[PDB]
Amino acid sequence: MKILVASRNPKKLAELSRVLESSGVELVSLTDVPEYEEVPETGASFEDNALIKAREGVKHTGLACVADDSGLAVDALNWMPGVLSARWSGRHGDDAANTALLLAQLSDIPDERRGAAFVSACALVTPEGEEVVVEGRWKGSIARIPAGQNGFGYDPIFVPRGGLRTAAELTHRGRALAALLPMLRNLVNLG
Amino acid sequence: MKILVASRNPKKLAELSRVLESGVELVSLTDVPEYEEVPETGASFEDNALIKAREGVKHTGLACVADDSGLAVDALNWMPGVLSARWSGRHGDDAANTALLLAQLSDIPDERRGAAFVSACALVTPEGEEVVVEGRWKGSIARIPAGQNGFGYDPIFVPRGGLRTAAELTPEEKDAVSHRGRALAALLPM
Amino acid sequence: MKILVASRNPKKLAELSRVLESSGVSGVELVSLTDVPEYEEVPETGASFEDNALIKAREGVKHTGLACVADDSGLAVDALNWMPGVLSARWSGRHGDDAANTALLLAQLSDIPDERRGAAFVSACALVTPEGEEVVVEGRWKGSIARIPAGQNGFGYDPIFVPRGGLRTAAELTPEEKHRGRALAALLPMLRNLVNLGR
Amino acid sequence: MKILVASRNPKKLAELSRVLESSGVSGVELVSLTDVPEYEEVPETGASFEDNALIKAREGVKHTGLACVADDSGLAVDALNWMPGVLSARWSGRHGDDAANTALLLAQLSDIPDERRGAAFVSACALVTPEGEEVVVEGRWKGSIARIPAGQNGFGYDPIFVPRGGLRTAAELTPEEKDAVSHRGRALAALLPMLR
Repeated sequence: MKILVASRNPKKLAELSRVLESSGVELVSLTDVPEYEEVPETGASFEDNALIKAREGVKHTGLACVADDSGLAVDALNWMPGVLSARWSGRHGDDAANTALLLAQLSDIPDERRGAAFVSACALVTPEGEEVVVEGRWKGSIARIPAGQNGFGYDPIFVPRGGLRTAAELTHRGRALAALLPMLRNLVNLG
Repeated sequence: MKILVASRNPKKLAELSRVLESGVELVSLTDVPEYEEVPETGASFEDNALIKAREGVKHTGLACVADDSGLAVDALNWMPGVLSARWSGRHGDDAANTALLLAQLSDIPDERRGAAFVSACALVTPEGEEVVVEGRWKGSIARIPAGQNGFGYDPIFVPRGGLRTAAELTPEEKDAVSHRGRALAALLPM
Repeated sequence: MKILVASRNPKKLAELSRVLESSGVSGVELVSLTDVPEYEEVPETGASFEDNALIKAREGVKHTGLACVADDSGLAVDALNWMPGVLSARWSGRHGDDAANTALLLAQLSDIPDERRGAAFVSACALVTPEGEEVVVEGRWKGSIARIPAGQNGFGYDPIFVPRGGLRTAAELTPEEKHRGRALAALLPMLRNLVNLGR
Repeated sequence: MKILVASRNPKKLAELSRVLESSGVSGVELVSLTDVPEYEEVPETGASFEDNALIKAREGVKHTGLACVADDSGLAVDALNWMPGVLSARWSGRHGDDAANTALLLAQLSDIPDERRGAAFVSACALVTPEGEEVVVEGRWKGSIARIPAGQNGFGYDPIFVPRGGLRTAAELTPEEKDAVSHRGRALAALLPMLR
């Protein structure tokens, strides 16, 4: 079966192809079908926005469509930057400017109120109109100064819960996560 | 390695073991000293799964998975939420919970009857790392119950993409919905 | 000038008249929903008294061309994600059985510890002008839900609503309460003036 | 009886004092923060002007034992999940830089179609009594965010706030017009049935 991946980034398809083995699915990207207008995204709901993108994919191709939506949710900003994460400073794709704005907005906020999460949502919409959306949230808080060089986006200022290091400072924990992650997808049982 | 499943339901632990088919021993709450389970409020299945998983770690030092599931109805500001099982005031009275929901929505037109079945799962590590995932099956609330192959709100939940209720779906129809839900859960870039 | 009040209760229009006389406004006759042709009233859902008051006022303007004031009141309970909300009066599923609404709420919350029993009585008022201006105001009286009803001088959820600042329910307050009056009588107008939208 | 106005702005007491004369409330003395010992003001987060006004009023009572009125106002934009919220005056990271706050908002909202640019000016006010009774009110003036600034008869976000019912921004409104919007807001606040 052909499934439309509502992305032009082959990195999404490559990971999705290898993850679908864990059975006859052929994945196609937006670069394989005629271009269509992409509705701009607003608000804090990664889930709603992943569903909107996935609905549009089905609408234009008649194929089942998976779409994703990811970003940063900050309690003190009412869970924004939200789906404006990549353009929070007003400038799309400028990671340093997005981070600089966030730090300045939060510059007086004590650590106890700097809670935040990295969020990633994935939606599936079928030709028959079934809708399912999933999301994952990695809990943490916003640092006061950026640290670390092994990360993109907000990694230099996102401190995962459970430590003091930022995500960009990250290189026993692997074996614990690698075995625990499957159970998180298993206890999900919508039917 | 021991992983605590924050549940006293032995069928849940057995099913979770069947998904592990790696040197991992799953332990339940009944295998560890009893502790008081704080009652749940609000609409956030994610927050409540995390609370239960944190509590498991706090009492055992083990990594802990917890789940939290129910029905979220747009017209009730995403309640019944974590009160889904006791919405009528009486825990486990599925028929009364359903009858209450219908009565609360009795004059609401189809366009505003949107709802979702939600299932959230949380992981907390001994070191305090926290991850929560949730799945949402989008649909709407029927006006009358239909079907006999379901529990809870299944007789009045109409999945988007059809007119039949969840309780009217065959077992084959129900597995195809849970296979795609778990397939999305594995795709999450995070 | 005529203003539509989106109500069938003459007492509501009487109070608005008394506020326009104590506000120093003249030449304003209020008309009710029985003074204009009947129109379909869309049922209310959700937790937002403000949004729902605005929906009702827009509809009033739509059918009459008059400025329209509408109101929307009820109970917001933290543990119910701020429901009963605009379903407060029919929380048990049937409008007008206050006793059943109150019993359902208590039963729904029966295991919730005091610290998480927070709630508020909310009252929202919206104005939409013929030109399409929209203003909405709300007031919230903070409190919590009792575990058992008490008091006999109240309707609706009053026997199970505990105002913050005491242990008594709204139904337990004496008419002389409504020393506390003089503090409220001076403070209430100050909340009204400081709502300064036009800046 | 003394009532604390949780403000250091003398204009706030005068406006409230004039309202105690129009009510006819006797024997009430208004006090400002400049008349009581200084205490730490906790920074504000989120979108709830109501919650933040209550936090400020509670703090006043805690430090003085007086009934306390406090206010909190700003801009709520649908597309930013009702932010800038209580960060309205420092939305760009710099308090009081209206040009920077407004330009950032415009930049954040570029390419957002008119139907989704909804917004509101919000003004909330809280009362907390010595006994711990809590009442909070808010008013919302509905509108949307312009694409380019216009008008000079306003500060802050006035040049890019388009009130519902017209195409002009708040900064393009005359003083006669801006007077009538606070009059209707305060008249609605007095009409609120629960205020009974």
